[PDB]
Amino acid sequence: GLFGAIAGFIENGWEGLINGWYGFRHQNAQGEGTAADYKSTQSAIDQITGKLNRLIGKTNQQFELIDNEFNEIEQQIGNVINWTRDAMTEIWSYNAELLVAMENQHTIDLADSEMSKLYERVKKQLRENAEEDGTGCFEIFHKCDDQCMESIRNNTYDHTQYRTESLQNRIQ
Amino acid sequence: GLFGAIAGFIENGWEGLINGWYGFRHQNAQGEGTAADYKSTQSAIDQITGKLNRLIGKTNQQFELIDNEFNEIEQQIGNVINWTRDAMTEIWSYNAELLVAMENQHTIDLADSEMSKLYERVKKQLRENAEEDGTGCFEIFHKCDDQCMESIRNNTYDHTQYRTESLQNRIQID
Amino acid sequence: GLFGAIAGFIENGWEGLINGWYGFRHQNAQGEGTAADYKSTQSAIDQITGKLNRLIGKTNQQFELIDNEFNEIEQQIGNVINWTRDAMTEIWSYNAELLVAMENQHTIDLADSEMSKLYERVKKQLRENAEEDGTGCFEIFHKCDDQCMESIRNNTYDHTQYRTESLQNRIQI
Amino acid sequence: GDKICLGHHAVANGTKVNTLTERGIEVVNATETVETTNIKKICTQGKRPTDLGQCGLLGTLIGPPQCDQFLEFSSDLIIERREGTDICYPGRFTNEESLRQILRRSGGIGKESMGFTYSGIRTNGATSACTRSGSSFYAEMKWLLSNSDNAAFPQMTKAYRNPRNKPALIIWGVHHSESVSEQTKLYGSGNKLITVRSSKYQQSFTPNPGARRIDFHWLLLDPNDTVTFTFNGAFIAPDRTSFFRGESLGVQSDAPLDSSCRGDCFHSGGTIVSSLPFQNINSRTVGKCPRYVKQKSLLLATGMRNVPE
Amino acid sequence: GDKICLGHHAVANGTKVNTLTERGIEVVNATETVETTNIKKICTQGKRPTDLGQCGLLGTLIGPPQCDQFLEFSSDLIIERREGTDICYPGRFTNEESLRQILRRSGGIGKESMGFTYSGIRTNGATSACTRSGSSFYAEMKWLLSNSDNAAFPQMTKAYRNPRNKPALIIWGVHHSESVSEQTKLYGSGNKLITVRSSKYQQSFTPNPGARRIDFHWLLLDPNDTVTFTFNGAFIAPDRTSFFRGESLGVQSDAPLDSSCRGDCFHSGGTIVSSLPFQNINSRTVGKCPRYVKQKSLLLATGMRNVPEK
Amino acid sequence: DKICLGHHAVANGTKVNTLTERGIEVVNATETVETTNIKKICTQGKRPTDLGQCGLLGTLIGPPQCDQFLEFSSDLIIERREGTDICYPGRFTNEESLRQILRRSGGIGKESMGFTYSGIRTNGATSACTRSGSSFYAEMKWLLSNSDNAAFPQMTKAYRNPRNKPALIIWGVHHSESVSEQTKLYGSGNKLITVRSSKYQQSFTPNPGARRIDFHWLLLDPNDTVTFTFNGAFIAPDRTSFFRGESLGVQSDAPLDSSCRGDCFHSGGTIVSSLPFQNINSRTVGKCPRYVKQKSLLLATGMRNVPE
Ligand SMILES: *[C@@H]1O[C@H](CO)[C@@H](O[C@@H]2O[C@H](CO)[C@@H](O)[C@H](O)[C@H]2NC(C)=O)[C@H](O)[C@H]1NC(C)=O
Ligand SMILES: *[C@@H]1O[C@H](CO)[C@@H](O[C@@H]2O[C@H](CO)[C@@H](O)[C@H](O)[C@H]2NC(C)=O)[C@H](O)[C@H]1NC(C)=O
Ligand SMILES: *[C@@H]1O[C@H](CO)[C@@H](O[C@@H]2O[C@H](CO)[C@@H](O)[C@H](O)[C@H]2NC(C)=O)[C@H](O)[C@H]1NC(C)=O
Ligand SMILES: *[C@@H]1O[C@H](CO)[C@@H](O)[C@H](O)[C@H]1NC(C)=O
Ligand SMILES: *[C@@H]1O[C@H](CO)[C@@H](O)[C@H](O)[C@H]1NC(C)=O
Ligand SMILES: *[C@H]1O[C@H](CO)[C@@H](O)[C@H](O)[C@H]1NC(C)=O
Repeated sequence: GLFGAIAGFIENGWEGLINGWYGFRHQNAQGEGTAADYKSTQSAIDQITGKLNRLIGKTNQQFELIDNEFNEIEQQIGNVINWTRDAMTEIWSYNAELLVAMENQHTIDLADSEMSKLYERVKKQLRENAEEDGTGCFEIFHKCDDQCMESIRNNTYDHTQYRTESLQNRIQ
Repeated sequence: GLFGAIAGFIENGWEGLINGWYGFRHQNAQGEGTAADYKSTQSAIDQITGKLNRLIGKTNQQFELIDNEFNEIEQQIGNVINWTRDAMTEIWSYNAELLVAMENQHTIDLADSEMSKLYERVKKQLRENAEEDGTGCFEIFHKCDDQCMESIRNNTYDHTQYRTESLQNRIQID
Repeated sequence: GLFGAIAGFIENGWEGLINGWYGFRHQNAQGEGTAADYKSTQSAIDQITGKLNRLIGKTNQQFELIDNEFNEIEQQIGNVINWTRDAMTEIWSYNAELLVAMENQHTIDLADSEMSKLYERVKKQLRENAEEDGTGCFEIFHKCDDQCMESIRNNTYDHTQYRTESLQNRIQI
Repeated sequence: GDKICLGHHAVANGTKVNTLTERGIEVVNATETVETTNIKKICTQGKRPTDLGQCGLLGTLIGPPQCDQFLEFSSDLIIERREGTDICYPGRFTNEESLRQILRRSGGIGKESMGFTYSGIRTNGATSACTRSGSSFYAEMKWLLSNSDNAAFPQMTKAYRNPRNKPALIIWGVHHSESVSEQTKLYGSGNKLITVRSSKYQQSFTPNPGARRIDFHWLLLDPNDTVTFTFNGAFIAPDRTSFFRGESLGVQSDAPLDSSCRGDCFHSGGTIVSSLPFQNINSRTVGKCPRYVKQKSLLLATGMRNVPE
Repeated sequence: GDKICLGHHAVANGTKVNTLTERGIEVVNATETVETTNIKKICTQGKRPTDLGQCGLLGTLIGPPQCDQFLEFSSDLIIERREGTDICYPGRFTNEESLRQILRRSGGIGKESMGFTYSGIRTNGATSACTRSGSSFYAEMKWLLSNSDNAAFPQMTKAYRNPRNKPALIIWGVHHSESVSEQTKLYGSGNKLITVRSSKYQQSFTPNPGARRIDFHWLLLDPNDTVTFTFNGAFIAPDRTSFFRGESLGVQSDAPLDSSCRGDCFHSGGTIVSSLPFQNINSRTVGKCPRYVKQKSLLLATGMRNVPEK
Repeated sequence: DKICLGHHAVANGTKVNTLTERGIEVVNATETVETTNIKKICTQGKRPTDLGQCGLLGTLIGPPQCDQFLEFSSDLIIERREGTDICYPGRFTNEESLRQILRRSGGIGKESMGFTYSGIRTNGATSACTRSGSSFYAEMKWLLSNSDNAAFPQMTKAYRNPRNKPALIIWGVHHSESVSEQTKLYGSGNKLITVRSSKYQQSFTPNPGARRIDFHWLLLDPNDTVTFTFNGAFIAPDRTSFFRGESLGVQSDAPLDSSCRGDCFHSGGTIVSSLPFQNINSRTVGKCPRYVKQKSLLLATGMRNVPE
């Protein structure tokens, strides 16, 4: 992926995360905890659905018989028709291959981008109160309970409240 | 887009920024002020122009008539011709739709990228003298007058000059 | 590129780096040194190889003769054939030009991406021991010898080992 | 110490897809874009089909025994079959494929009398090759004969003006007797000449005694235009002419009809029913179809890269 | 205290465009890629046009009265009209559409006498369908017949060598009389056969009496190569042959000519003046044209994503 | 003490094109359009037939030029410019359709149709086809009356295809030098030839005055019968043809070379390439890269080149 998050600095995905595409996992004095993030999950699915809306359910042009299976037309016209049919097949097989390969490249990078953006969102949210682990985690330098973990997840965390406690925990 | 600046961490655009694509809005003891960034703006325009040059003004392909619109040709060969023409129409309509959709995708992300670059450039510029507030602003931890703001915009800001004042404003502990 | 490293905040490339696409140039008390990085170089080379695997050595479908160089075919069908061939040529000429242009755009951005990834990895490594100067360099705030520089390249760099020294060096006036 | 970790979901077994960079990279989910599922039926729901069976499409114009039930028909989906046959007496149509192509998209045909009446000749020429209940002939045609063996056929003119606001499909035949004396038997002795003339068509025909065949020719007669027939024997006269109804699709298949499924894309082996952009079923299709590709499968990723443990 | 913010521009209302993942997303500015503006005229500025009017393109070769003014012409833009006609006497050109395609790109035609003189026969064959300074005939053709009614038309041979460095367009006619009686009156009794041979062409023709008809046939005679005509009647002889001038475009249209605009792309509805890669005006075009597509509009984004103040 | 990150560069970079830029410089690039032609027909691994003076359709009827190719077997048929189908004036109806089915035939095998005659002559010959004196097409029989101006008897000849593959049936109509000539070789009065199989019926009349023999053909299904009925002006098949398998047909002036492989052929030789495109020839046969108008289309295989 172009952004280096998914299959990058984040080791692996979570099989337990059944509720969404992206999420948070926290450890504190109360234990483990996993919760899915709605916004980034919905952003990614909307973009995947948009690709599908483009490719699936297209209106097609009508094409008629220019041949005759039961009454062979002169081989001269038949071979011309066949050359053209094969030439069309060549183009569409090329286009399809390229379209799918190109879309898949974009889909993978798009999802990697969403992970990165959420990671960046949290980083800026935590300010001076945390340091990044390098593996997708933030080492928080203040006591942070389940209510505190929730405030981070839904963008209501106030860094000012913990700045003094965090800064002295960071400077030792 | 892919970079999360435009329609991302930056809430909205500035309708008052009429002299560029990207800009700085500052706040100090002297007041407010907005100035466009030329370098980032031109970099985005040059790339968009490049796409335009590749599609508009292009040398067209040569066309001739194989049909007759007044004295219609024999039905068999005429149907072969019509089939082939419609197959061309199908391929070109597909190509056109895909080209534009792909280019538009890249143009949006490209613009998002330039905003991201300019942001990251200022961040590295300010060093330990400022903090990101998450909305695309840097809160500066020293007095920064109009000329100080100017040095940031024109990339001459020396972080050494303010580091001492900044650090004792940021690190508010013993 | 989209990522702003190559031809961006990193001023220029190094002609002296011949053992890879990306690498580290360090300065300390022992002098300077330059070492290439296998991981990001290989990751870039493999992705470009993948692109060549797609375009090179394709199986092609068979086409037969539909006209005649030595004895001209009936002129109406000849004109249709010729009209069809030109149309085919235009489509393939368009496709080839678009493919190359699109692939090259992605290739450049891809390499830019790999440079950015490596930079961001080293930033996370050094934690609070270093400050970035904006040109792609990290100002290490402690004495970091050739063997210490090694560990940064090797991903074995323990930041806790130098944290206290570097922190008090960053605070001093 | 307390920590918060960001991450993404993964599955135990993902789906291998192709990108520009990699072949067989694993993603969480993928969806097929190439239709491979065929229906071995002609899906005719919401459509008015005509399965011509033993009747050849050109037979609907002249009317051999096999085409009696299709002399007038109305449909938007005309299905031809391998066993379909145009004629009963040996002979052919001039520009047969061109004629077949306009008939397939006609929406069926309506028939109208041309008001031709005859006297001083016979009208009931018949052959064992066209049996209805004994020797019969083409239902839409009249085999004109002299009053008796070796009697002179009269020089005849017959004109028909198209009174409708659409082109009339005018058909006529030329009889090539099995011998010179056979031509003398049925018509007068001497050379026979048939001229057919409209304001846009002019052609003359002479019989070729010995060929034992009836060859059919045709024109489209514009509204208000007149077709004039001048002949003195060997002339297979039209009794009725055809008018097209509207629009139809022509199909060639061996697949049975099925009115319980809907479909817009037809081929030799039936119907392709799909919303997918591409199909790998048949390169030769008719109707509104996904484009044919040579790949069996092209999977579109609908999820991120899959990285598990 | 003090702060500095980075941002981008926006407008009140932007333009909807399509991307790979989203339909109708709004951007600051977009540009049209598909041409829909038609000029209902043939733009003939910078060009030497030939409006054929009542004369058919193939008529210029044989010379019916309506084509008198076009027997020889030079142009890079040949305009055909619906009312154009190739013939006076009933009849068809074999391979007529192939010949039209050739003439459309010829740059025009120049005529040269074939030097045919005749003995023991008449040359003044004529019809009231081609009335022009007398009940005449096709201007480039000779209607040959016997010296008197019913007289035997001599077995004849005429040869012509192309004396130029470019192909000669050779035309001839086979006359199909109104009746067997007429054919005998004009050319004498018995079988009639016409043979035309060049180094890369050989065909025989028999008249088909019954329908008043003069059917025209043609070949391209290579430089230095000879065409030979052997015949015993029912033969319409060429008096002149044609030579092509260079390069041109051929259009079928009813749109009037306009010399005050330049165009390189033409169709039945007029002219397309555009630098856009695609057009939705007409699928049948001639010249240097944008590719025909079925979409009415494909907007190409020329700006960033538009995010107004909420 | 500092550690700097960076990337490689070269003095001489390659200019390539992208979606946004023209002639942008990269570290390295690879050509995608093939321009190297081989001025030879590469026939290694193949069994080739260089027809030379013999026209492809001539192999069916057998004029002097084609005596070497009456039965040939190959997977690569090379037609030459100086190839001729006939010796006596005339042609094949649907000639190109016949050429196209022959080019992929894999060669032809010949089988006797087993026609015997009495009451007529079968030894017709012309000085136009010399093969040590006057002769005729080696696979055909020129049927005449027993003597000058003698009546040619009404005749019927039938042949059932015994093999498990279609039979190519050729016959000819002789259009005499004159009306006098026709009654000399055959009887007086109108001549008619009718040819019938269970899915083909056609009659032919001669066209006296235009000295020529025109050949006509049909494909006869296994277990089906051709019937010839004729009273003169008929050129009879002595042998029918059966296709051997599969072949590719090429038109070229390029010499054969058995020392190189190739699968893409054109008038100017062979295109050997793994590249997806080629700018050598727009008209090709076999398995080829696609033809493009561009001479060169370089694919970047390296990052942007930024020198100091
Ligand atoms: C053009 O292509 C069609 C479709 O393949 C050919 O028709 C088929 O011929 C093959 C091989 O002989 C048979 O297996 C099929 O049964 C035929 N019919 C169909 C409907 O597939 C046709 O022969 C080709 N035209 C020419 C002139 O070769
Ligand atoms: C091929 O397509 C053309 C145009 O689509 C057909 O000709 C047109 O038919 C329509 C509808 O019947 C007429 O109103 C137009 O006047 C025709 N001409 C043009 C230029 O639009 C044509 O009939 C088709 N060919 C065959 C053999 O059916
Ligand atoms: C730059 O790319 C070229 C291809 O354009 C490479 O050339 C190939 O190099 C190998 C040797 O390593 C040869 O075996 C091939 O024959 C070459 N192929 C072609 C098409 O020339 C070259 O290796 C690249 N240069 C560098 C320095 O990496
Ligand atoms: C088609 O193109 C070939 C090769 O360019 C040319 O020789 C020929 O004249 C063209 N055929 C017709 C019928 O115009
Ligand atoms: C926007 O694009 C249009 C073309 O659609 C053009 O007229 C104009 O120059 C562009 N710029 C602005 C600021 O409107
Ligand atoms: C994803 O796509 C597959 C195949 O198209 C589909 O069957 C499945 O329901 C989807 N998976 C999930 C988890 O929704």
